[PDB]
Amino acid sequence: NRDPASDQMKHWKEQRAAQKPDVLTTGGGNPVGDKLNSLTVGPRGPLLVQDVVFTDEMAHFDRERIPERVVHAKGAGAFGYFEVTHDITRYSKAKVFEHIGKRTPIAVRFSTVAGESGSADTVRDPRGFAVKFYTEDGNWDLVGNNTPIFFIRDALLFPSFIHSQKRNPQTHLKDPDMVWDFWSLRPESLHQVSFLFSDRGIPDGHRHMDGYGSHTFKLVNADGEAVYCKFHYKTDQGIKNLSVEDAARLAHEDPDYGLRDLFNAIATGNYPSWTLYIQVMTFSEAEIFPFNPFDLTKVWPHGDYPLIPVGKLVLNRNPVNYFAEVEQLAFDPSNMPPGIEPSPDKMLQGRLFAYPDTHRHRLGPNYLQIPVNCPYRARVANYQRDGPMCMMDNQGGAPNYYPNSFSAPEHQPSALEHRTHFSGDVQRFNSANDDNVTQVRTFYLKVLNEEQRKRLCENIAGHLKDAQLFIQKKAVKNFSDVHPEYGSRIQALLDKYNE
Amino acid sequence: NRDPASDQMKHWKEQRAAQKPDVLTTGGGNPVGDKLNSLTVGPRGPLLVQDVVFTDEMAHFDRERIPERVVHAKGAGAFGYFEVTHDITRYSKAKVFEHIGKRTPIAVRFSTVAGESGSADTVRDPRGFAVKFYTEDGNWDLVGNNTPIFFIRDALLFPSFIHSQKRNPQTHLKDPDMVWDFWSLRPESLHQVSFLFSDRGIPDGHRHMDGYGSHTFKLVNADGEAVYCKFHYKTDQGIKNLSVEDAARLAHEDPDYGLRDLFNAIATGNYPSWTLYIQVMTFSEAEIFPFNPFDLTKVWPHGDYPLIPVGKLVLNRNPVNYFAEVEQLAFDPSNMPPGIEPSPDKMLQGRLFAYPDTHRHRLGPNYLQIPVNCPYRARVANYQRDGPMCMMDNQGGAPNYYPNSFSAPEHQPSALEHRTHFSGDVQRFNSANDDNVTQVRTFYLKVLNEEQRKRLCENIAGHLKDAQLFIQKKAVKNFSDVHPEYGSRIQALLDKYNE
Amino acid sequence: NRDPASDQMKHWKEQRAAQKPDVLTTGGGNPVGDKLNSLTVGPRGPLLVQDVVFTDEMAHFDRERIPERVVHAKGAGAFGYFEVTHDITRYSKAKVFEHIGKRTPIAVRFSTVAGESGSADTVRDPRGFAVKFYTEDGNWDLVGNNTPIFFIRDALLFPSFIHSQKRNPQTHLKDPDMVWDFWSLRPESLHQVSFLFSDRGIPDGHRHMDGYGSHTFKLVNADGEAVYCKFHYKTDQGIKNLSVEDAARLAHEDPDYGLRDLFNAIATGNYPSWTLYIQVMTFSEAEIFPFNPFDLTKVWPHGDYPLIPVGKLVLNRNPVNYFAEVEQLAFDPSNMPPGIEPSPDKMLQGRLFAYPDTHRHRLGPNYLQIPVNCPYRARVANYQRDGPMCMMDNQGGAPNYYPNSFSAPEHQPSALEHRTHFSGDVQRFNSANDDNVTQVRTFYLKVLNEEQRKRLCENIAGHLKDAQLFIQKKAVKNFSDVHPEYGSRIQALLDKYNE
Amino acid sequence: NRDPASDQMKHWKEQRAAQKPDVLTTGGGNPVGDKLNSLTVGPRGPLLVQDVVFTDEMAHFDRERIPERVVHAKGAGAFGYFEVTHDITRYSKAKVFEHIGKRTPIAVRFSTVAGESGSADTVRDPRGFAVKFYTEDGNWDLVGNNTPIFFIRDALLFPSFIHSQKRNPQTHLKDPDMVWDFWSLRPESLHQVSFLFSDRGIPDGHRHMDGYGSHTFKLVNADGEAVYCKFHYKTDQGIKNLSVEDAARLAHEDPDYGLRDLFNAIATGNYPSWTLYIQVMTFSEAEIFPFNPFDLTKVWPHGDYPLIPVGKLVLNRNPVNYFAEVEQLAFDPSNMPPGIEPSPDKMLQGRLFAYPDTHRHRLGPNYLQIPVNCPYRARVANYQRDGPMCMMDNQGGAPNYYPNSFSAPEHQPSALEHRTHFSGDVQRFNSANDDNVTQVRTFYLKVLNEEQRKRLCENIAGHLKDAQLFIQKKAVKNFSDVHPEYGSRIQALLDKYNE
Ligand SMILES: NC(=O)C1=CN([C@@H]2O[C@H](COP(=O)(O)OP(=O)(O)OC[C@H]3O[C@@H](n4cnc5c(N)ncnc54)[C@H](OP(=O)(O)O)[C@@H]3O)[C@@H](O)[C@H]2O)C=CC1
Repeated sequence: NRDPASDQMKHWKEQRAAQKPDVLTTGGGNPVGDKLNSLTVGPRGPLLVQDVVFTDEMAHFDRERIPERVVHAKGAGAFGYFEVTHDITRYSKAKVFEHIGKRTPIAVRFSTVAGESGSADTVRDPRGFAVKFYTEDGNWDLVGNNTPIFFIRDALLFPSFIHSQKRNPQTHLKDPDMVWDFWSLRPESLHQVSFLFSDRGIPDGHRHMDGYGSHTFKLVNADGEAVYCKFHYKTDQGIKNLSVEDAARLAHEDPDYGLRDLFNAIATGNYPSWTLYIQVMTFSEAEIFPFNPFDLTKVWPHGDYPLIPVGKLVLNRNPVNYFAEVEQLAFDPSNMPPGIEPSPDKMLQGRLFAYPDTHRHRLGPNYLQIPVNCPYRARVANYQRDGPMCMMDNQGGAPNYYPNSFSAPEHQPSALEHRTHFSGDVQRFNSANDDNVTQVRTFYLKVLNEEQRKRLCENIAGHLKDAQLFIQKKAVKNFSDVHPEYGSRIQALLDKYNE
Repeated sequence: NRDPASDQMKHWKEQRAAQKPDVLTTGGGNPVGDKLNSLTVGPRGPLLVQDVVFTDEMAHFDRERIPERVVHAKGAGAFGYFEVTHDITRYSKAKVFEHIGKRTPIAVRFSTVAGESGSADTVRDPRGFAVKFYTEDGNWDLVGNNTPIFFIRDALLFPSFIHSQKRNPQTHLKDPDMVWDFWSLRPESLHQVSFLFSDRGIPDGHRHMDGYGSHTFKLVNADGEAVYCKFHYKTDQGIKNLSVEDAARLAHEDPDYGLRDLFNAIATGNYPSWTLYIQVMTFSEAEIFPFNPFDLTKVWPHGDYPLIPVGKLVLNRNPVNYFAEVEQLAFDPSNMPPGIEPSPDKMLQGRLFAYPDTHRHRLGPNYLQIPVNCPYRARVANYQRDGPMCMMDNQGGAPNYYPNSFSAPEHQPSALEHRTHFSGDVQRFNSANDDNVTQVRTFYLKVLNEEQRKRLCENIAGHLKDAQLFIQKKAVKNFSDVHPEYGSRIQALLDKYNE
Repeated sequence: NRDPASDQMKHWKEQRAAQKPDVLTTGGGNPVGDKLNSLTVGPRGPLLVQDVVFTDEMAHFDRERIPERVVHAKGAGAFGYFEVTHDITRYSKAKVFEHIGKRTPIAVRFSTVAGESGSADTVRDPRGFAVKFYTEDGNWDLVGNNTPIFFIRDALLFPSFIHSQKRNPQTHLKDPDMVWDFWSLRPESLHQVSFLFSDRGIPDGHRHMDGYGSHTFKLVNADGEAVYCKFHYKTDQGIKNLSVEDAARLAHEDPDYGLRDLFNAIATGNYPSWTLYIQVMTFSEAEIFPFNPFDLTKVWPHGDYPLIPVGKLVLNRNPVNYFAEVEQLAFDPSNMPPGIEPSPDKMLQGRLFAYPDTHRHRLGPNYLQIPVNCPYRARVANYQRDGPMCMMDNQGGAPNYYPNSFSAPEHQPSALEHRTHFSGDVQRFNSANDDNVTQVRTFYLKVLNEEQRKRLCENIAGHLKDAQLFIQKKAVKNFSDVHPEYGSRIQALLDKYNE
Repeated sequence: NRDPASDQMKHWKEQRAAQKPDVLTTGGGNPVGDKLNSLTVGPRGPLLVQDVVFTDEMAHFDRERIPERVVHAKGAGAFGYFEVTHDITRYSKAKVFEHIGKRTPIAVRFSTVAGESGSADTVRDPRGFAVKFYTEDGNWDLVGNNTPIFFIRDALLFPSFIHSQKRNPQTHLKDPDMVWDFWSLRPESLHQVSFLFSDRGIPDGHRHMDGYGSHTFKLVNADGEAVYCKFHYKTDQGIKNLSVEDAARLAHEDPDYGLRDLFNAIATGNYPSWTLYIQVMTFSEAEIFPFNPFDLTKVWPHGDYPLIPVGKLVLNRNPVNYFAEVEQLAFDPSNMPPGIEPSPDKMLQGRLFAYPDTHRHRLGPNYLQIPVNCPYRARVANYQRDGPMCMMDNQGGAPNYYPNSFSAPEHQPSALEHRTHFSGDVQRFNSANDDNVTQVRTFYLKVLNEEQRKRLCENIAGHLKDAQLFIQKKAVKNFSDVHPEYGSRIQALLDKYNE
């Protein structure tokens, strides 16, 4: 006997042992008589068009693939629920937080960032940790990472960042010169880069890492009063990492290590869970905060803004069909129920357009009609119609225009957005020079110990050594600007690696 | 008070007066607070991306259209049932014919041939009369026209034919020279052309014309014995046509005449119906038949092959949403339940491939998962997986490969095809000169009376006069080959039209 | 001899009389030996899969159609040039206006608004008059109508307006209750409806109507100084309209009248031209303007803001293939060269998003690589890569990320946008009650004469009589609000029509 | 200094040192003023829709991906030429062989079979070796593997085979039970499985393996005489393999080993080349051949059917843009110029449909218009029009129907297919028990030496040990049937691996 993942077909057969096998049909539901031999003229003659059994099967085989995600393509999924344990109704009126005890169905995707569909699980990379809450006020997608921060703080740099992380447009190879020419030209990366190359760069599967919303978000209570917040979901299973040595062995021994670990845990009843907390910053703490509180390269320090618990995320169910339920999952940061709103974070503002946009391409115009994407715990009603692959009565014969004197759906005034006042020139403000070093210095000196600093520098040098000298020089200077000993250690190791 | 079609919204409201109107949401199920005013900075300021309510609705609006059908684009739809009235089980074992009294849900689409989505209903053109039977053995699509015959007898001439009937590739205008250059170069068109320019070329709506499967099909009984057949469905409302003068007034007065007629009839309880008959030819009779029994430009004469009755088609339901239920309808002549099979008709052999092919483009790869297209009275199970817009459980965790020791679906040996023997060179055989005139001569002399022949020639001359003289000459010569008086009457009229 | 349009094929043959006809190939370039007969086993045998000549052609036929435009689907195209005739360089630094005499290639499309591909030309609807300028600074799309104004002033009402103008979602019929329910609920429509139902609602083809950008736009000169402007392009051929009576005859006699008129004109050297003028409003004048200067339902009166001439638009070339050059034409109001900017017009702010969005659906992700869409008078260079149907080098091996130390494309600082100051609450402002009546009153009383007022009301009553009584009442009231006699004349005529 | 692949961007900049960098534009050719900072109201304000620079770039980023290939997704490409060295015009009349010395440009793509886009190069799998010849008679696609044979001999088992080789539909994990259940239920796989688990299962890059067409094809000379043939292209660089130990190290050290090796070889002038040979079998030898000569699990032994040389394949140019030139490469076994025809091989018959079909889904309806797919050395002329993303003049105003009196393209009678006679029942013939063991016995005993047999069984057992015991037993039995000592060595090793 072997691990439960491998006994999948064995189990599927056992769970069916009582009934007869189904009649094998065409997609049109016509039974087939023989599907191992083609309709031909004579045993050694040519194939016939009449063989629509072959055509029907081949055409669908021919159309099996859809575009992979443009980032976060390698993915593992599971299902479960969110349960409220504490009362934060004074900050948010969202139905998902309505009383202690309330459960909401969730769906989760875990991913790496750079790799395509066939890439190894145990590599140095950030991890996507996206959570879809199926609430009565519609779906809530908290599309977060394994980090509170990101490498950049304006969405116009995003496609670039990603290009620089992926393959060279001519050679189709990972290119250290791209990676570090970008990172060194944009020192705002200093904070997230430092996180990346320390121990948590390679987590031991998905169950031993935290999730963050990373963005500042806005919560709105029943009175119309607003606060800003951060979401943190901390692992109940404890932070646990892989060493470079073990991560590399597994990269060839089990490219699908995280995917297997997740499935096996759930199947053996060992159900993983997280504790959701928030931090809260009032509008008048946001004016006097020393950095830009919407800067995605900055955290809110725990000393000044402590964690306030909200509840548990629990994963207790595996997908039944991986393609249907985890490859077709779409998360839109813009799916926000009343009580939860966007901050003016430049990066989050971008993600409000990007995701529904890419989903309309990757999946299709009507991708919200795909069961796992459906807001099945809410009644969708509006004046949208048609599109390719329309799957429900399309709304019926309801009046399709608004306003109307025929009692089609009505707007709900309580669901209006919080109103903020803004003033300034409409222009492109340069954010390149928001303090890129301070929080990093703290991280280096105060969070990391002696050994961890040493490994941090070894990890960095071990990858930066493959970039050209002029690029190394500039990266080193950026690291020096955080701490002279940071730069020095890295430079001592580069001197050796250069022969 | 007006016709029922005009009162559609009125009625929708009345049927609802007892409830409160639904909450208006985004596609993600989020309630909207205001949907008449955009989120802007100040009353005369610019739009924000934060307005996801605007984007969500606009992005769907933008994706509303799908490619119209490449032919038969203008269509009217309805739903009802087929009921068996007579016993033809000695010819076919198909479940849809199993006992007298058996009802099968049907869907029907009526169409013109050449015009695009906005064209007028009451024009000279053949009419499509596609019929989908939802049987327990899977769907059966009888994709027929208002005529027993077509213009050509090889599928390689079809794209041409259609091109010649549609718009000039440069000017985007209907082009008489294309129409008649083709027809004159291909006299096999003489039969259908004579049908088209008779009174029956403009039916008074969809309720007053016949349906034909036109092709020869094959029927297989329980013993494994086969005969060849034609399907005729005759209107129970009686043949009725529009005159040229009335058809033209309606063309601007009500471009949607046949659509409104069909809807109002069903809504006022006058449900239209057809009687399904067959003609049967034994394999032996096929060998001694004077023409090619699979030549789509030929009928089987009634004297030698009388109509045997089978059933009634009844339309008693209107569609609730026209896009969902009529624009997305897909018929495949290749959806044939055991007991019905194709003949070797060159034209039908082409249709076996073309329709599923075009559907994968027009609707999409999984178009069969769209409710109206679903074989919902059959259990679909096989080794096909994935594809864009996957809508069910994607057949779950079932083993996806065949054969397997894990009890996935099995082939059903009784559903094998009838075995026929063929012998000859694999080669492209010329069918341009199969008899092109005989059956037409009969039609001209023995089916039409004196007045009808006169109108036939007037309708032909009225359209042919716009073609160049060399094209007119050649067409007239083809008409002379049927009968000298046919030719000379047309020529006398062209002499006048040419001034 | 006939009109030039109908001699198209004749002329194509004459222009080729010297050369031999090309060898007919598969799409893959393989010469075909016979394309009139299918590869079968024996003359009355079944079709083989190894007929790849058949398949290759049918598969393309099957994929001929693409989605029609979601609005303005019925269209006519031509090509030509714009020529600067007057100096407005003090207002705009745009390369297209650089010197008197300067010519720029243009592409125009003319459309109706509501009809689908097959619909008649001579119907009451607004007309599209889209101009694409191929400038050295990239493409400039002036996507305009044959009216200075529009029915609504917020883009969130757009999809609804269009739904109401189109087909009932159940009956698939034009529905007067939808049309007038909307218009009567949204009186802002009063101005444009008044235009629509007067003589100019049916132009005598495309050569006898004006064009307008409708929107307020922003112009920016070499100094960085901005002004607001309107674009009017008046016909040099003179305004000319069809009467209801002749428009209806032509709707069946020649569904393609505007198409044919334009093609024949250009083919016979009678080249239509328009004169481009602007109106200019300074930023100061914009603060004191009595209405909202960016309200799409308002004009700037000629007394206070006279027309200032700029140049000529001339159409002197017909398309060669209609599909490639006129069905695939894409216009984006967002294509604006430096010198021309958007105003804060709520309506135009929406069009900035909508068009590129729909274009990616209707044609494809890389639609801008389609010859007629290409900015071929400029050099496209950036960090965009890949996508479906990539057609040039894909920009080679050039570094694909920005910034870089490898000399890929650089930003041009002089191309930066004009900076404006805005202040106010970020919220949804109600525009429902901006002055809906004043400019219409002026239209009714001061622009129209006696006869025209009469015809205006007859035209309104002829269509409004098909709506329910409660809808009539409410519409009439909106017209009374413009002028008591306006409401009255309409009501007297409805009184008659209601028997 | 490092390898040439790593210096790609370095070299790109050098090759450009003399010019100024290009102006950065929108896709519409509009220069951009700043592309690092988003348009916002105030430095800490929300993003605007007016930022069309952001949307234009993000929208394209969002549509970057297309469906990977359904099999052979991981790939490497190069370009060069084919040169004729010997005279085989007595067998084939194709222009590509027309005289000694004749050069034809080619495109090659090397690939693995099961892995997706991100999988490792140095793994046990067959290798695709597809060659596209750009002939005057249109494209010739020789779509071959690094082996003469395949695992199955009917096309209806293909989707299954592939499913069995890829991921479990629930766990998304590679599944040994699927792999060997299939292989053990279908012993026709014995031949190719033995090849695969032997030394040549993991080639040292693409330059050190052979290519085969595998299928029997047909050749036709000027006299209309025909013979059957096999294409073998043998590496000029010599067969060279990796050991299991090294292949596994490289799988994590350089997942893109083969890609890097090819690019580096070409860049340093060391240009790889292959020698094209055929085997020839007369129609009459085909009738007496001891096996089915069209059975894809069978080879033609060299003693009886020696290699005849034809020419050289040389790869001397790297792609400039990987996506444009290698990801969008499409090969159709159905692209065959006159002089080359298909045999009746059941498998090949299915490939005639599959490839164009999948290309229409993967790339698009008009994928043959993509530069690298174009038959750019032929003149494509026919009656095919339109489709999504139509890129040329769409063949202008040419008459679009056939036949015509207007001198559009004509069929070329010399390019008719060879005519063969076939006779038999049209039915599904069972090919499951054609000899499954004879040629495999020969391979085991006569081709492998003692050491190699040892490694073969070690390789087989190392993978087969993960499958269930009943599956093991069955596979071993299939191996015993080839030779008792084959099955018995594998069983001795499985006994140990099962503890
Ligand atoms: N305040 C925050 O939200 C976080 C801050 N940081 C870093 O700590 C600095 C000071 O934060 P402050 O709140 O004042 O200090 P604290 O000491 O209160 O917080 C330390 C935090 O760092 C996280 N952490 C520990 N090791 C690593 C690592 N190797 N990689 C990434 N994260 C790690 C811990 O997460 P855990 O709870 O799992 O132990 C803990 O939340 C910041 O400048 C920032 O660099 C990092 C994460 C969160």
